[PDB]
Amino acid sequence: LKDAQEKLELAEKKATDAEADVASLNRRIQLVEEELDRAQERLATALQKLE
Amino acid sequence: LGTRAKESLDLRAHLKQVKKEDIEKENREVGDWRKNIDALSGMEGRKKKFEG
Repeated sequence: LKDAQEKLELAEKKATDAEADVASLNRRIQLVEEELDRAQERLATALQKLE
Repeated sequence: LGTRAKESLDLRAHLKQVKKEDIEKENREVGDWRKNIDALSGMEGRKKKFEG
């Protein structure tokens, strides 16, 4: 039980940590993708202007 | 002949003046505004409130 207790607590902490990491990284990837797309639209504007 | 030529010349002179010198009143409007970039610096917000 005590062994099971420690196993359970450690696994739960590891799981919550991984979840928080992946969620925040998902937010980051969203932000960087927004950067990319908005920059692409700037690229299209510039292309039209130059042509 | 010179009188007739100078009549038309003087008549067109004032029209040219009005057409051209008045352009100098303003020509900077061609200049565009800043249109600044963010450089991944304006990413300082979460999905907390969106209506405002």
